[PDB]
Amino acid sequence: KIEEGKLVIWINGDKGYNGLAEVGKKFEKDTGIKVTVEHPDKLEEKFPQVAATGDGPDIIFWAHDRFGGYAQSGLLAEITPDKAFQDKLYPFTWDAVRYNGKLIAYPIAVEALSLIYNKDLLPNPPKTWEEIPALDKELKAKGKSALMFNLQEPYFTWPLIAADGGYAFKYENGKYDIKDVGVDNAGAKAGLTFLVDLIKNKHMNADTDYSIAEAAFNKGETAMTINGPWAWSNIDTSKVNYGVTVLPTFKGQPSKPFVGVLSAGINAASPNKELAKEFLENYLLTDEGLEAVNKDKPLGAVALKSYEEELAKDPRIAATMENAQKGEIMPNIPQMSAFWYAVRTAVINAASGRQTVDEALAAAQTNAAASPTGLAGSLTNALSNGLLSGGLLGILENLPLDIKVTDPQLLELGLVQSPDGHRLYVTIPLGIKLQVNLLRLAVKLDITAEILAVRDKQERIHLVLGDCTHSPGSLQISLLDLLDSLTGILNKVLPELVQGNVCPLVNEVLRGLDITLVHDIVNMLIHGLQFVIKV
Ligand SMILES: [Mg+2]
Repeated sequence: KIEEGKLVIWINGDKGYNGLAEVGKKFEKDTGIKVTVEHPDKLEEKFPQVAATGDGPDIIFWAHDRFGGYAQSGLLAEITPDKAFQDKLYPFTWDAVRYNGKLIAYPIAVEALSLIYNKDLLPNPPKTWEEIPALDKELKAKGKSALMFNLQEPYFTWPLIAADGGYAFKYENGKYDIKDVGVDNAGAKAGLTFLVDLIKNKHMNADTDYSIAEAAFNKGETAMTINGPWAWSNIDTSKVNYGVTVLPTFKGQPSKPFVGVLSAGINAASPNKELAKEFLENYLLTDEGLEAVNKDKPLGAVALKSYEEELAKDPRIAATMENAQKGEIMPNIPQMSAFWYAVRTAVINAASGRQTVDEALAAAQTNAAASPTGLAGSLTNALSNGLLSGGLLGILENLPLDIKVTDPQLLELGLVQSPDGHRLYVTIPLGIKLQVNLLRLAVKLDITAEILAVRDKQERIHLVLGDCTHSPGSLQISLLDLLDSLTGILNKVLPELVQGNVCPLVNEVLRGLDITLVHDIVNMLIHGLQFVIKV
């Protein structure tokens, strides 16, 4: 049903689709190839539905955060722009479109929250959150407010909360580590505590939401609000004389708003991928293409350096790009769904006083990471937690020999499935510090173990530990702030002393697993199906 020899494009109705149509027109003129631009309602749920059947548009436009999901589900083609082309766009925008080290879409535009202020009430807006309480005091005396913005959505409260070391999921080269969330830290505790205080001191109301803050600002009741470029046109109407600027710092740290990147993906089912590439690279992403779209409906800041340079002559667009640069690319993976919820709850519970800052944050810090995985992730999670509660840290710390062993860690477990699918091998990295105190060392080494499915007498079928031993090359010693003497020794002592105090624990942990996880794993090993991801 996808036609070869033309291009169908889907983009949201609040974007500049007519302008984009004009781009398609120039394209047809040069190449003769026809371009159709549609804006179906709920295109973001429609694309995965139709694309999964091998139908849909050749190119889908949408915020980059969905694209991760689409990639996992095989819906998106890898895009192949040359480095010369890549130089044309800001690097961080290319990071918004990475999935597993690959480019999955073309960045188009960028948006982030900014501080929006009323120039008649507040000609010189504050550079720090801390000076807001004092400013609210003055203004109430003049019968007005310092600051009003939506506290109902964690999107709006996140810039403050995450200002010091906060993050959603840790980014590593196109990959997010879904087990590593940054919601809870001193930064987050301070930021959220500050917000809650502003509510206790009546500088804000806990029940303030988008509509209330928008009205209050657009009616000139409050001096400041926090919002994005989509809000601008309503203020243009309001006649309020406004400016848009960098978000205030908290404890000298920049605010850390989430960054959305409007992006263009190519349908993995499209017969037109090369034409799509040609259209996107040579037609749409140019001063001219972007101009067409922007004049139809404004893009805000854009990913194309040349055109962004023009737009940023507009100080609000410039401010938007500045807040983006200081901000956090929204993770492009579906687990964000748990994150939002975890965080939403926490904030609402904190501002209502239903929970303390620390408890809301601690719950959230746990729940954001709690999305269930398939067998491989479940197994490695289960094994790690098992070893930890089985007291493996103690076993390391209390390893015998002047010396003090410290900082025992379980590292990230590895997993390998036999090519035939019938066999399974676990790598358990372990670490400790040695104090020769003076002369501190970091030791790391692996224990590898086989996991086996075994029927015994007869229909009884179980999951048992194969050979549990040190990994031969694995031992690595590292100076911290003699050897090869020490290491020379540790090579012939350590691996055996570790593996002997451990393999038994590994053996108990295997048995302590959820019984259905065990049955499903066994069931797949028997029939030799691969649930394990090549790394
Ligand atoms: Mg950059």
